[PDB]
Amino acid sequence: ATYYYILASKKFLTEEEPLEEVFRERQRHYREQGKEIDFWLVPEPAFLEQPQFAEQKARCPQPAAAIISTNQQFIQWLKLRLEYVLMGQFTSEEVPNPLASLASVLE
Repeated sequence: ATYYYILASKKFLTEEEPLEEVFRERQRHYREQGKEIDFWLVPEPAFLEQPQFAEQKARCPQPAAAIISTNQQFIQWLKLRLEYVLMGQFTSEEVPNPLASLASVLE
């Protein structure tokens, strides 16, 4: 499959543009429609360490987090709303575990 994503520092996603409610409202909407959740919060994304993402890893302040989704419009919407984030995409053949997180502590 193809995964679209926005990437930003956790600092930006906590002190300027928290996505907490965006996620919960969308999850509630999907539940009411009986739709399968296809968007996910991925802190310290494993994919960002792969060679093909070297440029974005250099540009994005760490620690970072990605919002990944198979719905491209949702990701484009996030970019329009947040602005100061990186955006991109990758396939299942390019990243073995698309949603893998390297986070080591629980919120």
